[PDB]
Amino acid sequence: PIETVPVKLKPGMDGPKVKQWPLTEEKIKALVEICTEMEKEGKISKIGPENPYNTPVFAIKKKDSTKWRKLVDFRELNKRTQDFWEVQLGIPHPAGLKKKKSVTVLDVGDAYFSVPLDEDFRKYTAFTIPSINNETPGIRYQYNVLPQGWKGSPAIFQSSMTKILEPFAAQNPDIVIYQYMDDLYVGSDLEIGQHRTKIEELRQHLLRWGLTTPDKKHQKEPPFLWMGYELHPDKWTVQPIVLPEKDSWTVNDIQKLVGKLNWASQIYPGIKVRQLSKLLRGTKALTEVIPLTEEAELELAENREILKEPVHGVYYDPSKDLIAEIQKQGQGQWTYQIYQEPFKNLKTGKYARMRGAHTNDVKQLTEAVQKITTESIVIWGKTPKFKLPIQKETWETWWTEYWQATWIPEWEFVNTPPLVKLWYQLEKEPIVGAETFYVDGAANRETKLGKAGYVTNKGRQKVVPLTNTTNQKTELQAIYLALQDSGLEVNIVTDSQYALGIIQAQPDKSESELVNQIIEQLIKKEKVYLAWVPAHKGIGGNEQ
Amino acid sequence: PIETVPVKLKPGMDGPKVKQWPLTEEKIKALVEICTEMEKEGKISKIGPENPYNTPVFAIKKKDSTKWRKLVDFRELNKRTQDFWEVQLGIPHPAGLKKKKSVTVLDVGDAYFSVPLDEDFRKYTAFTIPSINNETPGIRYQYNVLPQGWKGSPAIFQSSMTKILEPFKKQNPDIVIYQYMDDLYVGSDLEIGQHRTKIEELRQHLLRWGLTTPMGYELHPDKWTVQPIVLPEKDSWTVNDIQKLVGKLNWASQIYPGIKVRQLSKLLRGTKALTEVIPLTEEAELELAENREILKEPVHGVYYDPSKDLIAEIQKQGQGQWTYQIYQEPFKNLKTGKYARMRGAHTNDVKQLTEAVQKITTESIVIWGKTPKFKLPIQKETWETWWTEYWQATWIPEWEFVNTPPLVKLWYQ
Ligand SMILES: N#Cc1cc2c(Oc3ccccc3OCCn3ccc(=O)[nH]c3=O)cccn2c1
Repeated sequence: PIETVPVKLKPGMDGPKVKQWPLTEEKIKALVEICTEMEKEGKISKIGPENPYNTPVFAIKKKDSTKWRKLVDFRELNKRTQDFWEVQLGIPHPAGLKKKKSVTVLDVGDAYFSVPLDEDFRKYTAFTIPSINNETPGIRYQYNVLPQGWKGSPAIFQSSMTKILEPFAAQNPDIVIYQYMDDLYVGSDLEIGQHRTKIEELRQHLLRWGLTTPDKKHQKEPPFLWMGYELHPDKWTVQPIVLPEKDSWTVNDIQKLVGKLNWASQIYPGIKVRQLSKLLRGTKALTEVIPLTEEAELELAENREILKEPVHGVYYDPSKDLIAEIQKQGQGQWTYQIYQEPFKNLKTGKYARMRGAHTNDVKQLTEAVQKITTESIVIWGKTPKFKLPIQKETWETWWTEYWQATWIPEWEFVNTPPLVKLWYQLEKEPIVGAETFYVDGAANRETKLGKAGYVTNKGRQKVVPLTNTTNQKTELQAIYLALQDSGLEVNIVTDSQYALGIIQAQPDKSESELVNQIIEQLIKKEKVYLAWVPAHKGIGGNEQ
Repeated sequence: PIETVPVKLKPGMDGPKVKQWPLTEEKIKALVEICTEMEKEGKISKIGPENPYNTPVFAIKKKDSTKWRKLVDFRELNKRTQDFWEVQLGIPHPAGLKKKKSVTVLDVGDAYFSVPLDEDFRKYTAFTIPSINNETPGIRYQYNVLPQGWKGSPAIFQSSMTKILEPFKKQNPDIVIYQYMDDLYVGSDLEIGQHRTKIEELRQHLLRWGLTTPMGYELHPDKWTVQPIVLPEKDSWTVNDIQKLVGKLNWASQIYPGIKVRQLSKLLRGTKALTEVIPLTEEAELELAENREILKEPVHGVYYDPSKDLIAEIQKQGQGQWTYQIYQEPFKNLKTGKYARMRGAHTNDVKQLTEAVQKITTESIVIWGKTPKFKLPIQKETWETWWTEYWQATWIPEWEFVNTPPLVKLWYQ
């Protein structure tokens, strides 16, 4: 007696008309045996010969062939059906669940077949059981309920279940029901007996609406295995992770490995995916066998070492503060733990910067804080207090002169190394009593030979030849040369807005070794003033 | 008799389907309360799975008041209703509004709540009040009445608004009144005091005609213009100063063709120390004077093309100061300006950027009758997280994010 949900076909379309020959005999007989018992239960209805629409039908088998199974391919109907609201995009995270004295899992069978389909739409679900071919007329049917694999089934079922749950949820405001597509998860602080009573009451409720529930008392017992997790009464963790050992590794195996490691990273602190992803950098040849580097194998070894012992997360207590702490792993990788308690983590995680060839520690820290803030908002509906390995003056110095707008909430300094520091700062004004290097570099797009060099005000001049370099590379190489050949205080002048761009960003690390060496030089120096001038205006420029 | 004004969408366009951003428990509670009350008043109703469409919803503060306000982001639905609100039902934008010495902004939004919305159209007003940690699928509603934030609302209500404003327009023929979204912009040349008394008169007039409105918000568009580029003024000049000068001038050579750096360039010919003080020649001073003179004149052949979208770029100048340029085409500036704020700590970057975006948007409305699409100097996720905190506006401008800018400071500053 559930109220149906009205469904339309996409505008300008009509019900699917298809023809199905296959197959054989015993499949037809089995289809008859199934459809008779289905019609008996009112789930389907036989329609007299007319000019309706039609959908293909196949018959298959599960293990222990004593069971037979019917399958209908609805793809042709699904394309013609209207769009529906999204069922759910994601699942609740165990770290965000709250402890209840008891939790019960109920699963409803024939969930879709237990809910009615909109009447006027039913004619579009029509299919045919072909008689063995003498030309004998086939058996026409249509669905009176939500067909399996139909576009609208999960959403309509979800809303139906919600409305069915409505009157029971009103009588029991102190019990908590999570709805998943085939599942209901109930929980309470009620004494065990009262809990079993309430669960049985709910079962009878659902049964009055035609929804079956497990007859064994509560069915499954904790710990529960759900969506790759393990939910124990007082704790949560992940289902056991198996890292395979092989001589040969393809792209697929590395994909699965990175998948399992990422999945593990939520509860297990310290997991590093960098090198193993570096192996997967290539978009080429999804079946390609990839040799493992030494860094990748070391990383994998460390991950195995971490995964040796089990670890588990706790549940959420709203009465207590939400704290998040971040540590730098050093390769550009960052790890973090979210906890209300010192020895217990709600969850953990990692941030890694893939985009851009140049960055610094403070920026990455900001990005991590952003990610954690977003995740916290999603899971717990609030934002954590931060414990960060950075001095306040450092952060302030950074965000004050940074071109973007950045924001961090209330945070406190943690002394745990490695600290986040500014490894150098360019002078905002030129340096008196310092040699002025006018640097320039150039290349040839064809030969890629090129050269770098400088001319100072004291008369010093140098030109170094290069091989297999580009214009940008020489433009940076010039500045590197100036840094090498000068004192602890130097004024550099470049006509390259590129090099100025890279350097003024104040990166503490880069993929390019050249930029790294330049960083080392910048750190070694006391005072460095980099300045820019328009190229080819014939003022302070080098010509080579 | 009036029934409901039918609303059609441009053929080939479906309804808006947009994700709902995760919210604080606080804001979810506020939205639940608000929507419960609205459902109680018939303004909105719950909907089923057969409604695919969704529009984002947020919780902000109204007047800065301690009570929450629901803000629906209708940008997408606006883009899809453009034929309805712009071409067919459109509202003319007065070009005399920017002339007035004082402009006050009144919130007329409540007016839309009385008028019903076309049945068949209601499914496109769908929105979702989210649940924390995906505990449940969210709460689904659709509007039974003209929603605030939709451009079709003032379009439909336009006739009623005109009729209501008619007796006031006759007693005050020199007062300019424009309607954009839920806002009524009122300009005048009156003295501030008598201007405020006039605005209060309009308040009481609208009030005794049934329209409710929630020291004051006062712009002064007569002060608004395209700011001139300023060269540094120093008693003495070093090599570095002249370098910054030649660089900046060469950059300005894009905005004006008549810039000549020759005499300034010949002064730096020898390779010297940056801190070495070098005096200017007669030709150099002549050139600096000529360039300073040509720099104060407005750009030639810069006009507003109504069809093209406005583009507002913002850059951070430090010390609580930001600069912005509104333009349709590169290096042709319809508007430029600078925004600043309170000293001490009232402040932080996101707050200033938000208030700036609102200011620029309001100016843009007063001037061209439409909002610019901003290029924002901020991390996308950061802005998406924190923008609703300081947002006092009832509309939402379009925006995107830039990782690029070279700008330094001085050039726009
Ligand atoms: N199979 C499975 C399964 C169980 C659950 C689930 O359990 C709860 C249901 C209602 C209220 C609190 C709950 O859990 C709170 C945490 N908890 C979980 C298990 C337990 O025994 N005790 C406990 O306090 C929630 C979400 C997805 N699920 C998937």
